[PDB]
Amino acid sequence: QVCTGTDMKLRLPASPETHLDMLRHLYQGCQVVQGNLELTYLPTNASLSFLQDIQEVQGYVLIAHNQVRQVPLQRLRIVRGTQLFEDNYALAVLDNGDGGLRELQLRSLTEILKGGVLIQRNPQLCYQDTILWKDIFHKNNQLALTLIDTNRSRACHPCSPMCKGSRCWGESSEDCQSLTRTVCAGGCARCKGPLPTDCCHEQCAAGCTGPKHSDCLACLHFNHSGICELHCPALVTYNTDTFESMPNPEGRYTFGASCVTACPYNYLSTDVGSCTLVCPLHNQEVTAEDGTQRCEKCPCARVCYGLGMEHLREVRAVTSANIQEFAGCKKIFGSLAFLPESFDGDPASNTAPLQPEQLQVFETLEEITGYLYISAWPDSLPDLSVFQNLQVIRGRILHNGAYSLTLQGLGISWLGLRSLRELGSGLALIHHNTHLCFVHTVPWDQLFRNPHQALLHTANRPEDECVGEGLACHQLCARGHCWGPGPTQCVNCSQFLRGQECVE
Repeated sequence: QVCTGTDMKLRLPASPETHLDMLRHLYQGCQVVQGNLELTYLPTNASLSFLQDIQEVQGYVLIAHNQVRQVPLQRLRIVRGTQLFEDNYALAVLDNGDGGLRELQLRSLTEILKGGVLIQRNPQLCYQDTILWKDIFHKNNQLALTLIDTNRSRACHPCSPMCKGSRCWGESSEDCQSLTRTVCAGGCARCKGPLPTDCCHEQCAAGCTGPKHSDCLACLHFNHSGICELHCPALVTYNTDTFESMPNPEGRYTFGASCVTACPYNYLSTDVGSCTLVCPLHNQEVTAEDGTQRCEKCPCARVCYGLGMEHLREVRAVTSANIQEFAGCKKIFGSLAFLPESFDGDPASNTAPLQPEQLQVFETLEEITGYLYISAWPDSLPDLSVFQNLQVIRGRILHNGAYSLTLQGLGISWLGLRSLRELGSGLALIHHNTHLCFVHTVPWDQLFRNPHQALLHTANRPEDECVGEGLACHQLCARGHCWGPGPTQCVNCSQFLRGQECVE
């Protein structure tokens, strides 16, 4: 399956302790990173058991402020450069340990289409200077600012003697870094290794079992039913006998680097045969009965854009200046978040403080194509009643690249977000909110749309205390499982459907 990666920059940690639960759950079973990736501020001993699962990166990779000794993202293969880190880097590492990372082991991560590498002093991390970044940068990627900081606090074990060119992401032979550019003999765009024999079909992306397009492991172009072409077999082709158009029985959509007859949830099928997360200019959304979402050429509707999009690419949190961009639409094509700075605004610009009464603007927000992140929230609100109708979070863009929903350090006593059973991509994070219950009372078992979610909880109210209060779900509820107190907070109404109403 597919999920986004993280996006921290200078953002508030949501919860080092709960980041652990989050990362395991998000990555588990995820082969593809949507957008970017950034792992920061994790606990020294976090059990990040699923990070290795993901095979692809679309945006930048940051590791910073991270006390974790190991962050095992070993399968990541290519970086498509969809967004750049602080608009310039494909990868970055910063202050990753006061604890701290020893090695990254990103053995498969061989390609950067856009972006440089920004590394600062890493007290525990080594082997970042044993990477042939020159090779990693794509043949046509000249946006390759490279800064390798070898300022460390420890002795470094030599790079395994078993690595070609002693190129590695750690001291073990399991950490050897593959070379896919400087060995592209014959002038091929990308290769698996030295000589034309080991060039990849030009549709491939630094990973193939050979020169044929049926044999690509990763693609620049797209794997239609596993086979790479510049573009997918045209959705509509034509008959050269008359040269008139006709539907192509083999027509497919460029789903990320893959190509399909129908796109898995949250992907947008264009009429040029592509499957994006983001609509190209003048491409309107339509949703198919099979879950394929579309971005077909316009004669265009008005679209409200959230954080991470267009002129809002600069902001990862909502401020007062963003009110008119994020309001008036039932869905936001992008993300929204409530950070201490969202509430503080910008004292330097003499702005007004956020008024809690304006958070009711999301009452009709059925869908977020991005994220909902709250780290700052009025304590006058015991729950998220303003988001109860938020049935869908697509997660094309996630806060901190992970959160479909963040509730950290809040005054809310329950979640109460009755309709959010459709999580296209991402995780909720519950942290430092010792007033919160129902974390383990919602029948999460039946509320997931993909395998990227599981039970998460740190520094929230202990269930033992919620139990001490005599808390339980109302008898109207099947299984007794709910999101808040009372019969309306249950995932269903188990009794009689009589015409217009559910009654006991």
